[PDB]
Amino acid sequence: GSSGSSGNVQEEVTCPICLELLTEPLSLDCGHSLCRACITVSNKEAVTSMGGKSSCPVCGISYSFEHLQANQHLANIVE
Ligand SMILES: [Zn+2]
Ligand SMILES: [Zn+2]
Repeated sequence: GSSGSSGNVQEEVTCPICLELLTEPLSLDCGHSLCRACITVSNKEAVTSMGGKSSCPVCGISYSFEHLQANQHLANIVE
């Protein structure tokens, strides 16, 4: 019937990789939410070559799952 009401929200909480709905993603270091599957990797066939760290397919920024819980008190100024 009417348009414009109950429809004013702009949020980017959708896995840009698989292009699906997010139920409980994991905010990366750079600031991106992805699925638990798209991130975690089971099938590892990296033999001839080394390396094995979930990268950021959204933009591409080497991050880690430790820096988040590395510092709690001593925080650096950003602004
Ligand atoms: Zn996904
Ligand atoms: Zn990112």
